[PDB]
Amino acid sequence: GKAKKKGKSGAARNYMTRTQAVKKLQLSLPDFRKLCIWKGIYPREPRDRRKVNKSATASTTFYYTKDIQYLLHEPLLQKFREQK
Amino acid sequence: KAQIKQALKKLYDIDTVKINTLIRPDGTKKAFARLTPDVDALDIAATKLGLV
Amino acid sequence: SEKAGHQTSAESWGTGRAVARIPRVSGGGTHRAGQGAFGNMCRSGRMFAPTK
Amino acid sequence: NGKVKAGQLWSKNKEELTKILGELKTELSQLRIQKISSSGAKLNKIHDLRKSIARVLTVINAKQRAQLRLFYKNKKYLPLDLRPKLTRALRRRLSKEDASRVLEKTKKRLTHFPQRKYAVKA
Amino acid sequence: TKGTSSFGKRHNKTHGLCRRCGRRSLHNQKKVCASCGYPAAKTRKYNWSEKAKRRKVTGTGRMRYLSTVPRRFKNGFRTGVPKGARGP
Amino acid sequence: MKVRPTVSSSRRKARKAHFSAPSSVRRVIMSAPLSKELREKYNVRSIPIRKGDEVQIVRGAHKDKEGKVTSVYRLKYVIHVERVTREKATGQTVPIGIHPSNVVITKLHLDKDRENILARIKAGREQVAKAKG
Amino acid sequence: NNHFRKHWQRRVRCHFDQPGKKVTRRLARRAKAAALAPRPVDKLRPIVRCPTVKYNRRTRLGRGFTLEELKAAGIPRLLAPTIGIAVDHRRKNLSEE
Amino acid sequence: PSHKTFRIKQKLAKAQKQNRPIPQWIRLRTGNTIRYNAKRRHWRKTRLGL
Amino acid sequence: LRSKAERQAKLAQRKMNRMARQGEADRHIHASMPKHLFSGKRTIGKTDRR
RNA sequence: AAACUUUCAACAACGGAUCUCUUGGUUCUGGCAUCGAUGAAGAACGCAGCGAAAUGCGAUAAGUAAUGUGAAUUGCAGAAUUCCGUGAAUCAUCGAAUCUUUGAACGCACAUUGCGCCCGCCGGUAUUCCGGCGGGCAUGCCUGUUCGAGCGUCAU
RNA sequence: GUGAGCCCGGGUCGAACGGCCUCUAGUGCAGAUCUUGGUGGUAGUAGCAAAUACUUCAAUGAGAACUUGAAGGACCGAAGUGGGGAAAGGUUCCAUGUGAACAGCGGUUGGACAUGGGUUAGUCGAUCCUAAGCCAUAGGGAAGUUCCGUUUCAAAGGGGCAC
RNA sequence: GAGACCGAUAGCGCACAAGUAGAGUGAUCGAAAGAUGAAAAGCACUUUGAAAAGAGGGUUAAAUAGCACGUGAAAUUGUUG
RNA sequence: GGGCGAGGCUCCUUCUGAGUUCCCUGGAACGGGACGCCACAGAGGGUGAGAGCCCCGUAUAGUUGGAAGCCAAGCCUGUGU
Ligand SMILES: [Zn+2]
Repeated sequence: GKAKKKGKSGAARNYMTRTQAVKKLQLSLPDFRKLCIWKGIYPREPRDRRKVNKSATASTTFYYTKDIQYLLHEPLLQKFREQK
Repeated sequence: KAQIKQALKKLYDIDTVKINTLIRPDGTKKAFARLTPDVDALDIAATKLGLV
Repeated sequence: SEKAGHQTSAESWGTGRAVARIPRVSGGGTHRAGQGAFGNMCRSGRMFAPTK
Repeated sequence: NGKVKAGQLWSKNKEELTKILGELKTELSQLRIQKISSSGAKLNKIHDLRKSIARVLTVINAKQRAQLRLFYKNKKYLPLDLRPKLTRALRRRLSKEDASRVLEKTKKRLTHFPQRKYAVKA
Repeated sequence: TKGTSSFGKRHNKTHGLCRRCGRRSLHNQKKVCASCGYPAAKTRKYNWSEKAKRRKVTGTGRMRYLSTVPRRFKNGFRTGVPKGARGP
Repeated sequence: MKVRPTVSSSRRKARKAHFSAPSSVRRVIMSAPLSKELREKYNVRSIPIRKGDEVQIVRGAHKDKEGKVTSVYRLKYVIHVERVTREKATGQTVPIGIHPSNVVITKLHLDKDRENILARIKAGREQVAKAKG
Repeated sequence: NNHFRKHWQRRVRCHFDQPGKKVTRRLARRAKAAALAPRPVDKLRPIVRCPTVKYNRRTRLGRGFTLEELKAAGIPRLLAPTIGIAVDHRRKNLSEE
Repeated sequence: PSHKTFRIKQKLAKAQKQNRPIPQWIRLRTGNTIRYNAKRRHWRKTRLGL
Repeated sequence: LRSKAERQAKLAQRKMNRMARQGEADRHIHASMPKHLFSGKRTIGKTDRR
């Protein structure tokens, strides 16, 4: 039917960078790294990183979108905000 | 079409290769479902549907 | 009822050559259109000196 | 067959009620094709299964709502469907305690000078 | 030629069906219903046409919720189940 | 003469209620008197008629006929009695509708609800007689 | 003298409900008496003299007793309305009679 | 036209289903007053007003 | 019963057959006294018909 | 003389007056206070074994539950009702529910059954693809929470 | 009985009605180019005369100028009486059957009546874009229903990096 | 709940599937239309007709009540004298 | 200051008197004649024609069962920070 657009599906939806992850979770970088270590969120590698992000380099860290969405429901985020 | 093929599969174990749908002048939807060549539509109509 | 015979829109066709100058119900497509109204001598009209 | 009494349904719990609902829906789906293929006494049966499906759904919904009311028995906020309906004006009306609150000066005056019970001799 | 021949050129539509009142009164260029006044919030009514008011007044339709209110008032808006009744 | 303000002596309202009464009201309206033996047995003057009762016709052109009530047709306010029929032109039989006030019940179709009705009517009658006596 | 140059027919008030309103008032009085029993249904009113030179020959019932009257009769002004005595704080006593 | 919307086609479908005579068992009912379909429509006679 | 039902259906059409309606759908009411033919006066200027 | 025209009478037509009827109006009197974002009034589309309307209802669709009554419904067809009963009915009452698309109508729209976004669940070989289901996303305003901006006023 | 009228007989008919004295009124018709409805003479009359035109056999049927098949004769003459669409209509399309009504003559025929059937898309359209234009938001008028305003006197948001 | 009201051209526009059918682009305008019989017992069967129907023969207390249906006026028409 | 509270009121629910006696007309008595009965019920309606006694109801005191409020004669108590 309607024509799909480029970059709206595939690895672009499968992965996100660390910047997009911290902006999605609205966390500081130490809290994000701490929560990733505690919950077992591991860095990933796409086959083509340019399909995920055009500004990605060899040092860019990637995570799974479903992993970040699973982190989005962690009760420790409320604890972080309460402590702040 | 996806809902029709899913309902056919989970009702009568029917595998369809394609489905064409129209809406009749009386307001109901009519669906033509073409089956896989391995299964026989005449056998399905005789046994599962009872259309003889 | 104080509205009896006055729940119509009717106007006299004027002095002419054919019909009397009673007010006649406007419109079309029904028997009521063109018929007289508001008179005590008219069918379905207000009577003379309605009772209070 | 196919006319399930409500007295039988009021003793079952959730899973076998869903099983009965499924088998009634399956037999209804079969007997609609039987209706369009031939004419017989099966029309009474499809009417019976339609009413049986209605009864099973009613029983399941009633038990679900009773369990939810028991869960929300002692909580401050209830779901809007479980809250009492009344009317909109009745819901926005002041509560009986807020309507019966009086000032402390009024409380003192009503405490020490209430309406007395009296009679006048003739 | 203002009559019969000019009536042949009538093949457009000034009004379409209104989503709120169902009449063919929704002006296709102004997007305003001539009967109920959609898309204004209030339904259009005037006091110079009691007939027009009575054609759409409450009770001329279905009374789908409002017809059950007097019975609930008569019973006092009670809530619950009759004592000893079968159920959950 | 009626005294209570909830009672209406309007003929129009009475006829509207009678001809638009629902089925449960028409059951009460279609009552029949009991026979002398049943009256002295149960201390009950009247009871609603139902299918399976045994009646005797006391009015109309079918007087003194006796039979079982085969149908209570509440829509036209009539009852059907066995063998109280007429012949159509074709030769088939067709039942003749009788009003229940034109019959008298000679044998009651008895079940526990009917016994409950008769017992409570008899109890109310004897209570009323004892109170007014 | 009498003229009808306005639309007088919109505001003609007939009184066919006069006996019904009398019945309603009597029922309300019986209900009030039953609620207030054994107290009287009305309050004690003072005797006052009508104003102007036309009506000063006659006395009638007033609104309520003055504070000076209550103090001279020995009834406190808070107890007085609770035993069926009407109290009026606007009226003054200009003479001893 | 052949080009039509779903709403218009739905209204035409309802009109097509309503365009029928009354069943013959209606006239044999007790106290029946209906003798014909007094709201019957024809394509040439009167318009749907859509 | 089918014969009686068909007879009732055919006897229901007698008034519309005397009115010469083309079916039960023909319910159109014709203007028997039109205003343009039964009102106004013909002056020396422009006329409403030729 | 017949025909024709006219008059009188009888019967038969045409038509629907008159009389009698009235589940209807009209007027008066008495009582009562009860609509809606917990989604109203109104609109559309559907639902019966056999219905187009009226009536009733909403995919639980001429209806479900509950209470009461106690043997029907009926135009046909087909089944009843263990009749000494968790029980007929187009029954009544009615406190539990269901309540399609809309509409103040609320994701953006709507002359589109158009286009989105967020979070879960399920199925198809599937970390990416495809589909289905569920719960949400209007505006103004009030109270509170939390994150903030400003050399606006200061303390340090 | 002067009279308006009253009473009786004969026929028709099927559920109510009358005399007298008071009370009450929406109370007495030939007209109003009166209102509604119904019906006459005209009158079996005017008329059914544009678009060149029909004929033979057989079948169907109670009944055939206007149904069908064949046989002939003609017409539209490619700016058509052809083949397809847009608006508008909504089932008029197709099969089977048909009493009445309608097809200003007939009718077995029919766009009529009755019962059924029929419209299948990743590729054709809509859906997307903007045109002329219209409607929100900010804000300002207006007693108000609402009007102006569509880039503004708006804190109107995107991306990246980080031991 | 009632009436010194109206009794289907009246009374509300509507006693009936009436704010319906129908008309109008639209705002809006807006009807006509009740009564077989106690009970369908709504004419079996024969006969003439292509059928509608007719004639016998029936039902009914009555068809001089035949789903054109209580009563059945006048205008107007047919036949007979 | 608290807490009981007899009892009463308001609302739905079960139940209530007496001829289908005889004769005539009639298709059918609900009509006419005779003999009765009930009535704090002879209002109204239905039933094959004008029915107090055929049926529903109607009149009056009550009498079963249930829910929720209100009024209330009296009775237990703490006493003054
Ligand atoms: Zn509208």
